[PDB]
Amino acid sequence: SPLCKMHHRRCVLRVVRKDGENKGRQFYACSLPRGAQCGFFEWADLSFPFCKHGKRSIMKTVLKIGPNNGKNFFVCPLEKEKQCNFFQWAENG
Repeated sequence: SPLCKMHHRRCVLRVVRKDGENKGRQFYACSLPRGAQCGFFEWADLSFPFCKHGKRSIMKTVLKIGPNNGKNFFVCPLEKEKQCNFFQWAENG
């Protein structure tokens, strides 16, 4: 995932609710305590590599109980029958 340039640390993930070309995009922001923060924001789309179709991957979450429950992963945005054999785990720490 991307990191802000000031703290080199992932802090929180937000979604753009404003309309515009970036409507619905995911981005990281700082959630450090008062006194420390940065006005840097990072597009979370940068964390998704290309998939085998030459299209951006998207984030989904594991809902199945197990040691990987709650972990996020990257998969293809096409439907199950048109997905590529491309899967990547996202950082859980």
